[PDB]
Amino acid sequence: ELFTNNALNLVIIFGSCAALILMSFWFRRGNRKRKGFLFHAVQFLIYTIIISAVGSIINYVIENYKLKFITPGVIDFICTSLIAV
Amino acid sequence: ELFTNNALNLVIIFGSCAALILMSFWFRRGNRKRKGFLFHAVQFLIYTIIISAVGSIINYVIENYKLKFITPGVIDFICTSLIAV
Repeated sequence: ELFTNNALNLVIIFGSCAALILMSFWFRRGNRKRKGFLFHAVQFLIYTIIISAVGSIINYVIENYKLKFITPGVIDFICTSLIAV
Repeated sequence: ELFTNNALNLVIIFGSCAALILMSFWFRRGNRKRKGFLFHAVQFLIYTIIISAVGSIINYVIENYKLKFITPGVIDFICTSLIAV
């Protein structure tokens, strides 16, 4: 249920909220409007974290609930493919 | 409880106290005020020890008590990331 999902989510929702806060800060680029090189790189890094969090979610969704026929191999492959892209 | 936590902590608290004593000694730099190069390096080393001690703690906190959803992989990854940083 909702309570079980929130409990098993752990700090994945916290990680997503932190990523959203980081994106909001990047909207002003921290202090003044300036982007380029490293400003992108760190963003890429945090993007990976989000995907990792998503992975955890798409784990616990299929762990406590019905296993279905998704398997973790294809989802981790998709995560790596998105990161590379 | 407090007694169980103190027992399972072992010498981790002792390691933290030794690290605090080393930091206090470094405040006077041993004998006279002088810092540079090696004075930092050894400090870095002891810093790692502290993190290791912290790891042990964040182990036994989630071992005897509720497992929760923290997992040891992310905490060791965070320890290594902090050491590298």
